[PDB]
Order: sequence, then structure tokens, then C-alpha cells
Amino acid sequence: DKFGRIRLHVENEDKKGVQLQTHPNVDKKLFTAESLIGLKNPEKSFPVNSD
Amino acid sequence: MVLLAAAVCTKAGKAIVSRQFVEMTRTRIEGLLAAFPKLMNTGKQHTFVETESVRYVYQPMEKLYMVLITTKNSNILEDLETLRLFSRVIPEYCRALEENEISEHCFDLIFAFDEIVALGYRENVNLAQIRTFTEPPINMESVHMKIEEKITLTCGRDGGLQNMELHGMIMLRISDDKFGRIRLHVENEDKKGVQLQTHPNVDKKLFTAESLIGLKNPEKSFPVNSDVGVLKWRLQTTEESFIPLTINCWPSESGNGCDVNIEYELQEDNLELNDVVITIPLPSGVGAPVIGEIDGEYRHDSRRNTLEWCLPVIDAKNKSGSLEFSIPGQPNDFFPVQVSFISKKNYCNIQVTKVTQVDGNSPVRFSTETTFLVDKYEIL
Amino acid sequence: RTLDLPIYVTRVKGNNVYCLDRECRPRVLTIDPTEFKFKLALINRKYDEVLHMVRNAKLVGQSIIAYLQKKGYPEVALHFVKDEKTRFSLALECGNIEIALEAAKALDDKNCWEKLGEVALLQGNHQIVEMCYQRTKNFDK
Repeated sequence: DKFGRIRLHVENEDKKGVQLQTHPNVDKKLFTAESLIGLKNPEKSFPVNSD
Repeated sequence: MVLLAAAVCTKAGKAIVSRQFVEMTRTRIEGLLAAFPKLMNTGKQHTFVETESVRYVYQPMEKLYMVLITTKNSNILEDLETLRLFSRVIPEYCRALEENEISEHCFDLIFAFDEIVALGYRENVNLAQIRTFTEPPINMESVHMKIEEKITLTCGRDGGLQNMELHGMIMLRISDDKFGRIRLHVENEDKKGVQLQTHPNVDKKLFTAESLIGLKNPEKSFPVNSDVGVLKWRLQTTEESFIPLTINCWPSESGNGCDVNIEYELQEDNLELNDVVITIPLPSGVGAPVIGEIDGEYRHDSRRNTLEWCLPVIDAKNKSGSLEFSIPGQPNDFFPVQVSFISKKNYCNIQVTKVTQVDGNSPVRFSTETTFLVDKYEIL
Repeated sequence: RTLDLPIYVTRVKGNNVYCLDRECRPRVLTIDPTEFKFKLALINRKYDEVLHMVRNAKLVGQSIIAYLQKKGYPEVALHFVKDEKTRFSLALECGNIEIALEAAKALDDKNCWEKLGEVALLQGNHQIVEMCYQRTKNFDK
């Protein structure tokens, strides 16, 4: 319910190849350590395509 | 620069030819020269006269002033001496001073000015040079070893090692009777950086396997600076040094605001560091922060534009904060975070494997202690 | 309003004012509800009315955005507080320096922290004084 802010934490990736796409409503956070992504999700199912 | 300009003037009310070493005094040159040199630089027939907070040194030649100007000064003799050498060079170009002939040899004079005084520092010139251009108690016997080290690190957000280097020495304080021979055994070191110093009375031993160092210690405390790596060296933290802390910074764009999470990691949980502080910088349009941390105290400081987290002692731990920002401009790149820390180990990984002493019975190695300190430790 | 010539007012009869100069070329000017409405409103302690009234034909610098920081029991002051200085001022005039410290911060200056800290000791509470006084570096005080 409501509009909740969500923060996603994932492992850090590297890629010899390339490609990454982010859904809108995806924000990037800069932290000294660790990386974080935050977003208000659309309700229902959507491709997160987080940061 | 100490010397603003070197200038030839006509007291017609203008700088006839003049030199701006680096772009500063363009039009400025003409107004100064035009007003002040007319009054004899406001002089009284004195080579130094200062007016409108600018030192003017001069010599009159006809209706013209050869002028040196400074507003700072390194030495008395020097200011005159560049002017003087200039005065040997100027009649070669213009047959005394005279506005029309000075005007015609703007190039000559100007070139000499660059050559004579370079970036305001008075070089020297000469008429020939100018040419090329225009061409008993042993019960007591005890020993103590103290390894003091500082480690430096530069690391990327990615965790790239970048450069690092450890600096340290191992001091020995020994109370031993007689003169006992001691052999020191330590781990083997490598260093991207370089530096090692050995105390005298240090001997190097060659063995088929393992390396050994032997020496008679001076009594009391002295820097061992043994052989091997040495007990006085700069080793590279890069070469096998452990960085007690790794900071993982995850900045996040909350949107208008920014959310920063800072991750701190320590070595083995058992070991605890002390005097740890993490300095996480913030952008200029600060608003106010709300910070939360499980351990220690954290405080935002304007002025510094940094958030500082302090932890008396840590097994290991982390902090988070949310920032509010007015958003002028566009996004700003982050500045690196720095940390200070103390650890009871050496992260040059110096280990004292064994120090055996001879000339007598077993001494007691009462204590070996390690003090590890942060040097410039920076991570983006 | 300004005209582009020097002039004499011919007189005021009606909303208009009429003018003629020495050579006697005319200028007329409708009396506006610009500057007039804004302060008619501020006098009758309306700030809600006054926000609309704020226009760029009458904004100036100190009749809207810093003239409204001129009450010793803040009223006008509460409304315009946008300048880090106006914010600082506002705080001593109430005697609550909680806002002061922030304005003092945003004024990027030590002097403000020690002076608001002293005002703080005056409202009675020394936690607030400590914080200020600590960062002005008056550890001995």
C-alpha cells in the first residue's frame, strides 16, 4: 500500500561485455562503502532495472 | 612572480614598451607607468621610491624613465641588479632612451625583458647573449620489541588498490647482561616502493633456506634496523600490506536529496582497532543531514562540509546517513573519504618469528607490541 | 514608475497623475495597485495576501525580501527569512537561537555561533551554548 520507498542492495558486478538498463524511478546513491539503489516501485510487476 | 612588470616609460604619460611576463598587467602597465614616472616615479633623485603601494625602481634618461616595478621583494641587491643589467642592454637596442626609437624597438626590448626577468624572477642578461635571440644482573635479562608502523592508501570506489605504502621501524629495548649475540628472524618482505635502513652492528647471514640477521644489540632502546628488510624501512603497503579498513561507499540519489551508505570492514573480528574516524564529505548545498550509526558517534560538520564518524574501538562496523540538498548546478563528483585508525598489528605484516639471544641463558621476551597507525588513507 | 524625461506633476485629479515639463511635453501615469496593495496588506497583518502581491514590478530587495525582517517580536520576520542574515536576525529577536545556529552556520561564521550561544545562555539552557561555543573554540568559556 501507500507509496513506499525501497532500497535495493545487490552484489557488485563487472562485465567484459556491456549492457545495463535502468527503469525510471531508479535513483543512484553514492556511499563511501558499498553501493545502494533506491526507488519507489510501480505497483504490480515491472522490470526493476535498478541502478 | 615577485616582479610584476619590467617597463620602459616615457613621461609623456604612457608606457612606451613594457613586459607582462604572464597575463596580468596589460592595460594596468600603461596607467602605472604613465602617472608615477612623470613625477620622477615620485622620487627626489632616489633609485627606490614607492607609490600607490607599488615599489618603483628607476633611472631617468632624458624625458624617459627606465622602470622596474615590484610590490614584493626578496633582496635589496637584486632589484637594482636586473635594472642595471637592463640598462646595459637598452642603449644597444635604442641608443639611450627616447620615445620614438624605444617605440621602434619594441621587439628588441620586450624580448630582453622576458629573458632578463622570467616569471618575475630576475635572471641575468648581457649584450652578446641577446644577439643569439634577435639573430651481574642477568636475572633481569629481558627484551622488548616495538613495531611502529603507518600505512598509506589510495583506493577507488571499485576497491582498486591504487597505491599504498607502509612506513615503520622496529625498536628494541633490551636489558641484557654481558654482550649477547642475537639472531632475528622475520618474514620475507617485498616492496613496490622502496626504502630500508640498517643499524650498525647488523650483520647479514646467507643461508640456503630462510633468511637470518644477527647482531649484538646496544643496550637500552635503539632502532634495530636489522638486515633483511631492515628494522627501519618503508615497505610498500602495496607489497603485501593489509589495509585494516576497506571502505565501500554507496552514494545514492534519493532524488532531491542524496543517501549515502558507508561500509567499513575490519580484519579478523577478534582484533579491534581504536581511534577510528571516517570522514565522509558532503556537497556544498548541504541543507542538513540525518545520520544513523550502530556504534560510536557521528556528527555532521558544516564548514568542513564533512560528516565525521568516530569510534573509540571497533571489532568492525558501518554507518548510514541521509542528506538534504538544494540543487544548484548539476551533479557533483565525490571527493575521497579519509580514515584515521589505530591497530594492534602491523600492516606491513612484519612478524617477529624469533629472536634468539646467546652469550647466556634464556632471556624473557617479556613483550612484543605492535602499533599500527593510519597515514594518508584515502578511498573514493 | 519612471518616465524617460525630467518632469513636473501637472496635478492629480483622478487615479491618474498628469505631468508637463518646461518645454511642456506630457506624461500620464495610472496609480497602480502594485507597491500600494502590498504594504496596505502588510499593515493589516496579512502575509497570505502579500505573497500574491509580490511581483517583479515592486519586489526590490528590502520592501519584500528583507524589509520583512524588521519586527522585534517576529511577524513580518517570520515570512522572509530566506537570507542567511535575515534568518540570524530573526532568531535573536525571538530569543530562540535554535534557528540562529543554522543561520549562523549558513553565514559560515564563528562569531555568530558565540553571540547566539550567549543569547542561548540567556534563554536558559546550556546544551545549545556548549555546541556553539565548542565550534567557536571557546572551550575555556
